[PDB]
Amino acid sequence: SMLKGSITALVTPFDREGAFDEKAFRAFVNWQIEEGTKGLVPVGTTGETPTLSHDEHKRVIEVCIEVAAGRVPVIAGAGSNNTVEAIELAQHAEKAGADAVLVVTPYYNKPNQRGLYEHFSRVVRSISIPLVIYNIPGRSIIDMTPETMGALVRDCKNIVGVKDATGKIERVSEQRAICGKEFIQLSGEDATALGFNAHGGVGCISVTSNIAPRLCAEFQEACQAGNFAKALELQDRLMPLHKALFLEPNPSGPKYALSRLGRIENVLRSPMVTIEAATAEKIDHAMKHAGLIN
Amino acid sequence: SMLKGSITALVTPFDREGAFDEKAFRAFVNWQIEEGTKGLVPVGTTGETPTLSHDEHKRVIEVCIEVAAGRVPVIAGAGSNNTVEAIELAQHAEKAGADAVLVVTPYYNKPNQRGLYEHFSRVVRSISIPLVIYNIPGRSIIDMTPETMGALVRDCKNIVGVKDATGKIERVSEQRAICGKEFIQLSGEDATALGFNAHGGVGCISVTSNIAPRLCAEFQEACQAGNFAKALELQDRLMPLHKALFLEPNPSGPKYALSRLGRIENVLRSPMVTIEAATAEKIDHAMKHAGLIN
Amino acid sequence: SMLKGSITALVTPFDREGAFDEKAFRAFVNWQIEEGTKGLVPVGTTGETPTLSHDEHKRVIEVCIEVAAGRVPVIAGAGSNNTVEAIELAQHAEKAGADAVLVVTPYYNKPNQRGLYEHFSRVVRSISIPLVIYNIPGRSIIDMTPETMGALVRDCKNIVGVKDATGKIERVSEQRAICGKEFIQLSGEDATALGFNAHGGVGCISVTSNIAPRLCAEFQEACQAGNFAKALELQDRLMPLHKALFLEPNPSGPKYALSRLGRIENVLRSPMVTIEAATAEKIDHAMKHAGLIN
Amino acid sequence: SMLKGSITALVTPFDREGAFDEKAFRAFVNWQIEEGTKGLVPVGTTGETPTLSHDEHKRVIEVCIEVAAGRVPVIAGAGSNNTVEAIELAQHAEKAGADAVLVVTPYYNKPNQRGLYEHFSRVVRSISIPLVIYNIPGRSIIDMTPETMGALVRDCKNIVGVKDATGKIERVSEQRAICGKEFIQLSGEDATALGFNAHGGVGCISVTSNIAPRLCAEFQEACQAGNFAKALELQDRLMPLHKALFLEPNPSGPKYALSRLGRIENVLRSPMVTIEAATAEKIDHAMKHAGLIN
Repeated sequence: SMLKGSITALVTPFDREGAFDEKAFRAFVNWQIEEGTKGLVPVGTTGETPTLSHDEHKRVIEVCIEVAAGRVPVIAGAGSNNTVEAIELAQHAEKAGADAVLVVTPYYNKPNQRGLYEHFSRVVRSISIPLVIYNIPGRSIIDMTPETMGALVRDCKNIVGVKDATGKIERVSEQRAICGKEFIQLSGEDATALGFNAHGGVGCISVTSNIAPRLCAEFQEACQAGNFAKALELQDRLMPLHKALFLEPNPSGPKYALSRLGRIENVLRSPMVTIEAATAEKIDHAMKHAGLIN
Repeated sequence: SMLKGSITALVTPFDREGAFDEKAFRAFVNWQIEEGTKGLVPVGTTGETPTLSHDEHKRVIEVCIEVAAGRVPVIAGAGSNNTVEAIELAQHAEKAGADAVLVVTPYYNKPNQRGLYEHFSRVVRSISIPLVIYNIPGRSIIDMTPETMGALVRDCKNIVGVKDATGKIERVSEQRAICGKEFIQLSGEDATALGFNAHGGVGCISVTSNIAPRLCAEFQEACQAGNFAKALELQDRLMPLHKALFLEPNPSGPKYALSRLGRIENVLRSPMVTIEAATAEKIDHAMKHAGLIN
Repeated sequence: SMLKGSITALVTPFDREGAFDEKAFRAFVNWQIEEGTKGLVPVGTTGETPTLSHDEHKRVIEVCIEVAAGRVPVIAGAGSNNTVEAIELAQHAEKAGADAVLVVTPYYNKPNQRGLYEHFSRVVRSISIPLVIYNIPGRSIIDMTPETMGALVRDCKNIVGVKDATGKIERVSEQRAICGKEFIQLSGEDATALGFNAHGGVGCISVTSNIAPRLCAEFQEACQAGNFAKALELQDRLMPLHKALFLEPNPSGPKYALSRLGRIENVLRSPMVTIEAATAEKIDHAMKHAGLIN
Repeated sequence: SMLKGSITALVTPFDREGAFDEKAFRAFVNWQIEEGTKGLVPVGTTGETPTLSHDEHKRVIEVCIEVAAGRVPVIAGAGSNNTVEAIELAQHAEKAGADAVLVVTPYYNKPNQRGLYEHFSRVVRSISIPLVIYNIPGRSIIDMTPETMGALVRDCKNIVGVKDATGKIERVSEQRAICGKEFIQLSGEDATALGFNAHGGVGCISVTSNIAPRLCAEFQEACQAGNFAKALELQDRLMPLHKALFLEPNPSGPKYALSRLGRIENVLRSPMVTIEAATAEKIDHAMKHAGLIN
């Protein structure tokens, strides 16, 4: 569809006082597109949605859509562990001109499969734009089974794919069998994007592409062209950065990395915190390996 | 000191339309106190806080405090994964007349120990009433270590105890060694409340006490008196209900059980859902075993 | 029957050349009994059974029985992931004059519940002395459910009890409900022995009792008398040693500790290795806290 | 070391009395080679090594080598949680004429990284044929880190590759970075063989290839040729069988499947047991899908 390739899970930059840095964000989103990013996810996991006010949440989406200017799809984060709240966020994303919404499995309250089916069927029926399921047991603890995901694709037209952050690559095969070959599967993990694409993925909603949008865009292009030899060469270049970016909790690593490129301030909101020196040095080394700094 | 014994993690009742059933809640809170419940936690995990609006959240606390009428402590749930939001909730709980606040580890965003330290030190310094740390890796994934908990009690006077939902009983011993004997340890799990108290717990923030407040009050009294033989007799009576209540996701089991006593409607907010018939029958059997119904 | 209280999971001492140190072992088993140990398990987890030859395996059991001289029960380790091998080990233990056998859940090959039922029913029917199930998911990965345990106690006369190393104290309650109050439950973990007994345990197959047999014997006696207040005072004394002994893989910690008492050489067989200096210092400090050394 | 492609983790057939079925095994090993299997692992996890006597262990290796007749490499299973035992097994495998040995991380006794280093360095130094590390946390619980694996490749000439059963595909990238590009990485999981190869794997030590040697050989050939579109078509054909074969514990599924092809008796040694009828029907359906039976 339009949902393929390297799609950046955008950091939300803050200034030296913790306010939304709209100026850095505008320049950053433009840089991303110039470097070959195929899509943008504002206010996701990596955007520190939890610490944004309701107004900041709306504003980051609006600015993201305005700078994109139709050049690349905007898949707005619209996640909540409250079905009524996720409806409101998804409708506001659509009204604001989002191309699609990314809707996480409810976190903290740990619903069963019936509850997941109800949550996703009610959210997608509230809107007219495509919905991507965001399955991340490592943050929501519960796990949408391929069977539940199949029931939702069968029953709901606008459920078009998954951000699959299970890190269990056999799921790509099971989801392909049950949801079909047209079901849009996007890696939710940078380090396993390569194998994810071999099992039938068509892209990655990426943290690393915040830092290396061009190499990540080329890596994804290589996978979609079937040039796995080139993709593996690019994996050898990026894997140190895939690893170093996650030594500390996301998006501490990415925000340090983007500050080291001079593009944002190294600032996060409690309970997220700046990385220690030792992490910062492993991220610098990984950025040299990848050729992003001399 | 007032934080001892059986403390009910209150369900939030909804009517046949999903509105706050204030009438059922008032009668329920009163029944709980009459049956010997030693404290109340409104808008905690079992209260479906995620699906309450800001106004419903305020109202459940206000009504809880009003009905309590100083007869037992009210420990208001005041959790967020956003430090600024948790400050605002804790201050509002204090202004409303709460005796203390229960503040969960940030869920979803997975901060490190420094982030936890910052979160809890800023929340407790924003207020003048006691704070209880709520450590629940099974919902927030990350885990406040005894060491980090010790640092917070050492540095912050008004951090007075923990709701410990780790299910790892050796933590009670480690928290007692590092946080001290005066540190108030309350079981976050019904089924291991007994062993929890043997290691130095002085009570339980309980789901089962929603259904069997009097037997739960006696069980806790027996532990605090040192009559572990009586506590074990009461465990033989309560354990099938401890188990049957959690066959399906909390608080679906409890809400069915309380509807079977005629005290609420069997109604939850998406993505939480009513239990299957088979579960309902295992909860009826466990309630018969405990002598709550014929 | 006489399976109660502090039962030592004996280390197998090696000399400076890696041979079985039979002289240190005979003095150690005698010391254990003199200090009030209520039972002995030779060639278990803590005995490095995997690195003993078939002849060394037979000899450690024989020496244990010879020194015991009927003063305390010997529960010989007779564990294998091969049912035919476990039959042969249990029969050899019985012929050698063991009072009972400790038989682990098969490790590595990960059988289902039917396979566990078959394993334990065939081994216990091969012998005429009591059998204790050893349930340790932390080493064998699979987990005998309370239901499977129930089936085995119900159907096999000589299956009398469990060494429960799940660390999940709600299992003691579930096993008591299904297997009955007369079913002999022994903690498989030192740090949760206390809570284990509160839920209906009658003792602990202990690592710590290798080092502090007398304090561990008194702690267990206190629990069996219903003096949980005294048991908790003894927990305050023992918990730093419970922790320091397991900083590094069992039995590295215990073997260093027993060498520091002058009772064995600090020698293990590959792939087990001696502890680091730093660990050794945390073990010394824990031994001072407990009053075992000046 | 042309250890590449589909390498079968051979079942050990037993007759209706539980004895080694040498006649079925000879015909099976020959069939495997005729169908394009590139290598053979006798007496591995899938061969029920735990339940083989010392003489049966030697015999299955000897028959495997004799039937192979130099046509494909034989990588003999030589695993133990005892370093001295693993030495003896590896030397005997070499004396019998094995091309290489597969040596599992010690199970049950849970050594640290020093213990793993010592275990593998002593085993490989005892022999003069190549050694493949078998890293399987799902059976041994402990996990050789890429750093420990790199130390062993740096220090030990004959450590040539890994059977990687972590199911964590980012390990392939990390092992390639630290152990180098010539380090032979073989998938330890059938379901993720495809992505494993995309990250730099050159084959799979396979369970499924017991049942579909030809399709598994083609799948691996497609990956090694860089035809990932063909490999993915073959994944769509094999994945239901990759799943159905592991509904019940390995090798109960494979043994039923091979009995349904008429090639062995459906017979396992305790504690492994024949699959239920229900599983057998899901395996039949998966075998129909793959075109192995009508």
